[PDB]
Amino acid sequence: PLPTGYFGIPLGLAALSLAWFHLENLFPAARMVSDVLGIVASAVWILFILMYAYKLRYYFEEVRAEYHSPVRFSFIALIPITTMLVGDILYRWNPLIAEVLIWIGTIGQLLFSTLRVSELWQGGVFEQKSTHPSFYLPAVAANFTSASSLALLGYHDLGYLFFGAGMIAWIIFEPVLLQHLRISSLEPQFRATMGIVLAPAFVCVSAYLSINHGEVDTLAKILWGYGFLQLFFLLRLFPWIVEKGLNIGLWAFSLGLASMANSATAFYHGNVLQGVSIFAFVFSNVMIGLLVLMTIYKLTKGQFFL
Amino acid sequence: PLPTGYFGIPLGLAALSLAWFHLENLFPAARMVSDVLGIVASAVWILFILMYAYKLRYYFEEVRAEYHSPVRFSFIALIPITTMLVGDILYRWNPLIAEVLIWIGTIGQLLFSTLRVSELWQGGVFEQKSTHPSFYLPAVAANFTSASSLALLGYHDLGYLFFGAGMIAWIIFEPVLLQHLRISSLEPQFRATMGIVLAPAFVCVSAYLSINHGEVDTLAKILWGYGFLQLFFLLRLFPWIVEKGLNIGLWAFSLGLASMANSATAFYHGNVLQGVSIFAFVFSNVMIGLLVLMTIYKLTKGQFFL
Amino acid sequence: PLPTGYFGIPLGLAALSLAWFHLENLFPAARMVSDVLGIVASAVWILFILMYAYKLRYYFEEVRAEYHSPVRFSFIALIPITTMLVGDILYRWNPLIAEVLIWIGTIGQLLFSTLRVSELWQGGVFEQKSTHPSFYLPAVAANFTSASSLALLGYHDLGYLFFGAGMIAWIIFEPVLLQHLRISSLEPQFRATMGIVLAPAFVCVSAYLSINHGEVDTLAKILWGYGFLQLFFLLRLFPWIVEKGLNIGLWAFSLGLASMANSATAFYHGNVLQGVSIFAFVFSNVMIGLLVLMTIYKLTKGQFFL
Ligand SMILES: CCCCCCCCO[C@@H]1O[C@H](CO)[C@@H](O)[C@H](O)[C@H]1O
Ligand SMILES: CCCCCCCCO[C@@H]1O[C@H](CO)[C@@H](O)[C@H](O)[C@H]1O
Ligand SMILES: CCCCCCCCO[C@@H]1O[C@H](CO)[C@@H](O)[C@H](O)[C@H]1O
Ligand SMILES: CCCCCCCCO[C@@H]1O[C@H](CO)[C@@H](O)[C@H](O)[C@H]1O
Ligand SMILES: CCCCCCCCO[C@@H]1O[C@H](CO)[C@@H](O)[C@H](O)[C@H]1O
Ligand SMILES: CCCCCCCCO[C@@H]1O[C@H](CO)[C@@H](O)[C@H](O)[C@H]1O
Ligand SMILES: CCCCCCCCO[C@@H]1O[C@H](CO)[C@@H](O)[C@H](O)[C@H]1O
Ligand SMILES: CCCCCCCCO[C@@H]1O[C@H](CO)[C@@H](O)[C@H](O)[C@H]1O
Ligand SMILES: CCCCCCCCO[C@@H]1O[C@H](CO)[C@@H](O)[C@H](O)[C@H]1O
Ligand SMILES: CCCCCCCCO[C@@H]1O[C@H](CO)[C@@H](O)[C@H](O)[C@H]1O
Ligand SMILES: CCCCCCCCO[C@@H]1O[C@H](CO)[C@@H](O)[C@H](O)[C@H]1O
Ligand SMILES: CCCCCCCCO[C@@H]1O[C@H](CO)[C@@H](O)[C@H](O)[C@H]1O
Repeated sequence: PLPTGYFGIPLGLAALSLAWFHLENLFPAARMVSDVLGIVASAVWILFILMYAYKLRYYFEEVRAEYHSPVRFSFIALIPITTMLVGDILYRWNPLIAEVLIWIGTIGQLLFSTLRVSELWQGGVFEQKSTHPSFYLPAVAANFTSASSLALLGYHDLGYLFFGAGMIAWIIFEPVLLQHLRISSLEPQFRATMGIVLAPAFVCVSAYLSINHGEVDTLAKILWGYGFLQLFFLLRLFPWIVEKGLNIGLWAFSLGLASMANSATAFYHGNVLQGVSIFAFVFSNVMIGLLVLMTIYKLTKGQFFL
Repeated sequence: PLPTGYFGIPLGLAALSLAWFHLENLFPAARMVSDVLGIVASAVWILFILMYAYKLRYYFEEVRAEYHSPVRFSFIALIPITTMLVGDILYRWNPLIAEVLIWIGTIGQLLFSTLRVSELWQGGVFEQKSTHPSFYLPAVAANFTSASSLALLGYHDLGYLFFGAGMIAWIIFEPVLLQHLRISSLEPQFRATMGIVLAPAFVCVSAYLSINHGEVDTLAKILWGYGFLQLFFLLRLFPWIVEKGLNIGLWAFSLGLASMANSATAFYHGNVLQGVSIFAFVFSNVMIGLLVLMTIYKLTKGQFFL
Repeated sequence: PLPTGYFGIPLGLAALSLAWFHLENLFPAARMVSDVLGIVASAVWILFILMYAYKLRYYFEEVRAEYHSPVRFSFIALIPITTMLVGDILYRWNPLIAEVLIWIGTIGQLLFSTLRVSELWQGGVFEQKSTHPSFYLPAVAANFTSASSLALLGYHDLGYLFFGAGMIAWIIFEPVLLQHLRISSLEPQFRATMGIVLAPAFVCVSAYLSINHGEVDTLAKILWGYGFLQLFFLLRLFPWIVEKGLNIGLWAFSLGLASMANSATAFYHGNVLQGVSIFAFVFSNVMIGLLVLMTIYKLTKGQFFL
């Protein structure tokens, strides 16, 4: 079927729904915006889940190949990540169904990493050229997503465990990723995944603020600072990133963008850097809006599905 | 003599004695268990120290070779680490003798790293293939051990310095270690040392809780989360680790296991994740119990000493 | 002109002026010492700025080459760093002019890194052999300097953003730097830059204490611990560092030394490790004093300028 990376679309939309949700008491109309984005993300997730179920049943060898690949395996983590985010959305309407989805996605991502990420340490399969930003998905983003989802359900201390796993995994991987990028020019076909480099600090602070009841403290400010540094670097790099043209892979940026938006709501609520917060929230919405527009355009030309 | 790595045996036993010690007021019988493990660890340490003194006097070129090796040097750090842990045990009976051992081990480990770990930065001796988990011993575990031992003696601020040295050294080394493991299959003869990968987060949180008066805070929960992630990964990898058979090298795991047990006592005392704490404490005791049983078995067959 | 690295001289002197400044209320005579060092640093900075302006106008291709070099570009960051430090000095006399310099240096360093540090991620220019301690200048030291300068002006939350950018950039680069040093013997002509390895933890804690109102907390103690570990390692390595002779490049050490001095004033004020603080402050002053003496000597022999 469907390329596994397309789960980035409901991921980005779902995460953006949750960001707007957190503005509802400052600005009541934010709830309708959140509900609309959340319904659209959920519908797209349902479709993509059904399509992936079909892939498993009738194209299993494609799934097997992607699973055993030391690079492509990572995109599978998008499935449980999006499952948890849809759970977080649904919590506003039905906490029971939300909790089921959150546990399925949590157990699923932990099983996934435990099976596949650890296996890499056997050596001889992963190569230096396998050192791609997509590795953040199973290693980092999945753990932060479990952290914030478990906090939503009231399991704050368990959430902190998943939080720590993601934060330390991030700091442990990024050094070798950035060195690899410096030495080796990432080929155009993979370059859109540079957008995932935006994610770690913003997804980290978003998850942190979810678990710590929105307390904007020293750690949060530290994370925002490195997050904005990476944003500036990626903005400068953008023309290089899209050297060979705009493409649907640019949804890679939506994880970081939506988390910039979510964290910005908490900085704003805490009266920390409110002007920066407004900029971050507007910027991220405009960019995801542009992703949506370019996606509708592609669907319009029959250039969406493979 | 005696392979230097055999100091891992009294290390694991001593650390486990200290874990049980910290349960004595919740469960008084824990003290007898702690005292027994502590006496056995101390007796084994005495024997191994005397044997290593004999190695220094009559097999000095073997010591010299191990010292100058960019891989084997690390195991020497087990000597001052175990010396400090025996000091921590003895403190319950004789604080004066305890303090002497703790300072000997602290000054010894710091001198050792200052001489040998820094020397590696001259280049040309350490190679990519030298990137082994054993490096954590002089670089990380030795500093955490000094931190907690100095805290025991009431030198908390000095303990925090050693703590920071170990924590930042850990985060600075692990990125390149895990990348190396991914690319290069660690040969079977070294694979038991994968057990040292369990140690950092647990030894870190154990030392931290020792210095901060057992306050189970955000940092502690973060460390436990990454610690359990690594545990799960190593459990999945275990059949690969022991591909060529069970061996005495598996005492490599005891450092992390004993620190899981120790930290679990503090999480339990703090009423944080008590169910996880009970599991961690029981699991680690069972695994170290299995190490002891397999060791008695080897001694029984005359397959212990070289 | 003038080698760009010579900006390390007013950098080291300016930073040391700020350290003495922070003793003025414990020891009033410290103010005169601070004022003298600050005037000398400012005068040297003025001279070097004018000389670099001349280089830009009449030797532009030399500047272009250094800018595009994946190793030599880093020294350019010394210009905005020193500009901010001179601003911090001048603040005691004229806060308006100080603020102008601080914003010029902040915007300048951020623009510099955004343009050049990010560009490295395109690959194919930076090589493994490009992995030099000088990279800390644009990546780490510049951000910490902005953090503390902005805090001086009362912009603490913005300062925390720059702080986080520098701290996380540090932890992200150092792993690959130390692995490179282990494997590859850094050639003598670059070895004096090993002194920059002293800087990160001390510049970090100095900036942190500037933003957090001098509160010597757990993070501060942790940073000092790793800072002293690196000091000990570099002391052991010093004879290797200067294998081919003493040279003006040794001003590389002044960044870390001056930050040891500055942070020591805050530990002393906070009654934390006062004995260590006194040692650190005296040691760093003696070493920078020796740099000054060797520099006067070189100027005396006409061996200073190229
Ligand atoms: C999201 C789900 C991804 C799962 C991919 C599973 C990869 C399976 O792996 C395969 O399992 C087979 C049995 O069915 C074995 O024959 C093979 O040895 C093994 O390659
Ligand atoms: C998102 C949900 C993911 C869980 C899917 C589990 C599929 C793994 O399946 C297992 O993986 C092993 C290697 O890692 C292989 O031995 C086999 O394919 C199988 O044992
Ligand atoms: C590589 C990752 C960087 C980690 C930075 C951790 C910073 C922790 O910082 C701590 O936060 C508390 C709340 O504001 C403060 O009260 C403490 O005094 C402060 O040190
Ligand atoms: C998380 C970032 C998005 C938050 C949106 C805030 C936009 C509101 O804008 C603000 O409204 C204030 C009062 O409500 C006015 O006082 C401010 O001047 C104005 O900037
Ligand atoms: C635990 C103790 C380990 C110490 C190992 C010391 C390594 C000594 O090193 C050697 O010292 C000799 C002198 O005795 C010199 O001749 C040699 O140059 C040097 O290799
Ligand atoms: C656990 C106690 C350890 C301290 C032992 C110190 C032995 C080091 O000895 C020194 O090491 C140098 C290289 O690193 C060599 O020059 C020589 O062997 C010697 O100078
Ligand atoms: C790479 C290493 C990860 C470091 C994580 C540091 C987390 C510090 O976290 C801090 O702990 C305090 C105590 O609970 C809190 O009050 C602070 O608000 C919290 O930020
Ligand atoms: C550090 C982990 C080991 C701690 C051992 C705890 C085992 C005790 O077990 C517990 O006893 C409680 C009261 O004492 C009972 O109320 C609990 O239900 C029970 O789980
Ligand atoms: C501190 C200031 C450093 C700036 C160095 C600038 C490097 C300029 O770069 C050059 O700019 C030229 C135009 O002037 C172009 O022709 C070139 O493509 C480009 O190499
Ligand atoms: C300390 C103040 C530094 C700011 C100087 C900016 C000089 C950069 O100039 C730019 O750099 C690009 C590559 O990175 C090149 O395209 C060109 O030289 C130019 O566009
Ligand atoms: C790789 C970088 C290491 C980061 C270490 C972060 C330590 C944060 O530590 C926090 O500091 C506060 C102030 O003292 C305390 O109250 C917290 O309880 C303590 O955890
Ligand atoms: C930051 C490190 C430099 C601080 C300099 C301190 C030197 C003063 O020295 C100290 O003076 C005290 C009272 O003023 C005496 O009581 C102490 O015994 C003495 O050590």
